[PDB]
Amino acid sequence: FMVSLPRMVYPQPKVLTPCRKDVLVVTPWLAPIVWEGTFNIDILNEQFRLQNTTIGLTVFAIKKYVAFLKLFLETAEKHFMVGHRVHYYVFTDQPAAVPRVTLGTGRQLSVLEVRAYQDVSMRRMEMISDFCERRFLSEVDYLVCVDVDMEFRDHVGVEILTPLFGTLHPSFYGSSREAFTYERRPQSQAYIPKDEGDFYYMGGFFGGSVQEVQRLTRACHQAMMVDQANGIEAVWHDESHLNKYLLRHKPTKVLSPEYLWDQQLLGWPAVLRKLRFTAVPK
Amino acid sequence: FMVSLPRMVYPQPKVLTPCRKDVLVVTPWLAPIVWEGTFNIDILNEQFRLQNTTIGLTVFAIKKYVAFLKLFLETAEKHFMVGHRVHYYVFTDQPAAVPRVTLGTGRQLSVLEVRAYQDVSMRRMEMISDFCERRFLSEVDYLVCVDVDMEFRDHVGVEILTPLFGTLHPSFYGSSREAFTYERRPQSQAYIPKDEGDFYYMGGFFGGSVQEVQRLTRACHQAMMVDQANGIEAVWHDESHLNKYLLRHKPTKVLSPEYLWDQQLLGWPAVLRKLRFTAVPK
Ligand SMILES: O=c1ccn([C@@H]2O[C@H](COP(=O)(O)OP(=O)(O)C[C@H]3O[C@H](CO)[C@H](O)[C@H](O)[C@H]3O)[C@@H](O)[C@H]2O)c(=O)[nH]1
Ligand SMILES: O=c1ccn([C@@H]2O[C@H](COP(=O)(O)OP(=O)(O)C[C@H]3O[C@H](CO)[C@H](O)[C@H](O)[C@H]3O)[C@@H](O)[C@H]2O)c(=O)[nH]1
Ligand SMILES: [Mn+2]
Ligand SMILES: [Mn+2]
Repeated sequence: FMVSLPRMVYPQPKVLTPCRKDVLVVTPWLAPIVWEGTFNIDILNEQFRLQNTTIGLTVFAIKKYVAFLKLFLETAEKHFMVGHRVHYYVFTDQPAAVPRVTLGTGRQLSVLEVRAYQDVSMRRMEMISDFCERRFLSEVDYLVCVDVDMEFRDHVGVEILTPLFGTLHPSFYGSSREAFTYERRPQSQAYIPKDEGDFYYMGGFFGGSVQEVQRLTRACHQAMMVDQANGIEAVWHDESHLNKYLLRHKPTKVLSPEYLWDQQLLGWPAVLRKLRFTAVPK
Repeated sequence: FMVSLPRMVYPQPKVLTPCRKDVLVVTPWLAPIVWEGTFNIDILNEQFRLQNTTIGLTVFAIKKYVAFLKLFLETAEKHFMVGHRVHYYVFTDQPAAVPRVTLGTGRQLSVLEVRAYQDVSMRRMEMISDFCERRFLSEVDYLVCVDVDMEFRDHVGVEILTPLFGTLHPSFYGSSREAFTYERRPQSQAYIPKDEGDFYYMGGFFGGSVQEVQRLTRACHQAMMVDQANGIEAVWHDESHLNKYLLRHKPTKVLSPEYLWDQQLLGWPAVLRKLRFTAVPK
């Protein structure tokens, strides 16, 4: 049950004035594509606070990638879901190397030890699904699953939340589908033919409700096991499987490349009003 | 659980090319605004057929308005949810005046007798909520609630379906909120101040999931009873209450005026590529 919004004073949306004319803001299956200027964060914050929303954020920091945690977490504190309940889940082979980061109120962090192992990146799907299944369902409403070699520079908030989302890979958002680096070998479960595909989604930022994320990660894990049994490894590993899944199960929101950007590689194009979550040199 | 979509060949959506540049296609709370060119109906038909979706359509035909049923139903057969399961619920004081309309496969019609009574238009909220509650929950997935003094001229399909939707009133989609005919007396439960409001929604086309429609109709009925006890009748009756509800509970899709148009009164502006559901002279 959703209680009523309070009275709010804000600018009237005008039907005969687009928010953005330079970009696609809705997919052909009627999922919003999230860009700056498409949302009123005050309305969305109200909606999600009235539900006492809890967001889980998963991040893997295995072997040398523990070095990225301090900046990742410190900047998440500045920019990720501020004002909402947040539970970080840090998966690592080195629990003692997790930095002691000071958290705002209503935010918590759990360190989950895993075994260290391409395979590091792939096995995230298993670890997220099997068997963090039970824990996530009890503790959070949404899960957000990201790469650690990153920093938050600007707002990443409840505008992303939805049953299932993917994020446009910053190298391919202007590309034709034939150019997307989908798995192209028919022998792989991740196979997508040259005439199929909506977008190329980045493996380092996806999420949704706990139920939908567990479905996605279970399916991707199962598909990766089939490939392993058949002696084939998808070209971009878990990302190839994520792309196959999101082709056949359309996301209910798509995040623009504001949400996953590499300024060193790609600069700061006019079409990006904000750079929210960005690559750190590795 | 949602099964996988099959392989489909269709045009690639391009992020740097809007579908429509002349109109707002997403609200500030990230609800799609449904216009021609924003959706691929083949994708949406697949999604909804894979769930074996059943859509209920409620329509009231009381006193002289039984004359509108033949054209309403015959044109609904041509244009409303074709290919999907449909259950019409015709509420009337004259069961014998309901015309015998030939239905396509997977479609059915029930005649529900009510007592005849502004008040005719208002009491729809009670009749929809109390006590068709039980029946609708067992029989359909979505409910669509419309005026009868209308005809379908073009496609109205699963692109509208969502947990809760309203439709832009064709007289006000280009208007400033101060001009909207909201109830303006603070003594009414439907009261909206001059500095509040997103859109003016038409009382003759709303819908959603059964649960969300029962919430809306229950709330509007309760609010109308409070007004009656306080000796006040909202300026546009049930529509005034619908507008209050949708201000405080944002719809998850908004239908463009393609979905509720009056050509005699308003012509055929360039911004309307299709006239889908239109007023009949009364
Ligand atoms: O030793 C490890 C190795 C990985 N990891 C974990 O796995 C995540 C993904 O790996 P990485 O970021 O290197 O891939 P990326 O290189 O960012 C993967 C991305 O960039 C590619 C170019 O290198 C392509 O653009 C591809 O499309 C894109 O997904 C990393 O952020 C860590 O959370 C870890 O903890 N320890
Ligand atoms: O004797 C009756 C009376 C009503 N009804 C039922 O109630 C529905 C609404 O009434 P109506 O269409 O006259 O209102 P509209 O006039 O279309 C109401 C609409 O137009 C108004 C102008 O007349 C304003 O524009 C208003 O904003 C808008 O809602 C009608 O379609 C029938 O299903 C019935 O069965 N028998
Ligand atoms: Mn990375
Ligand atoms: Mn009418």
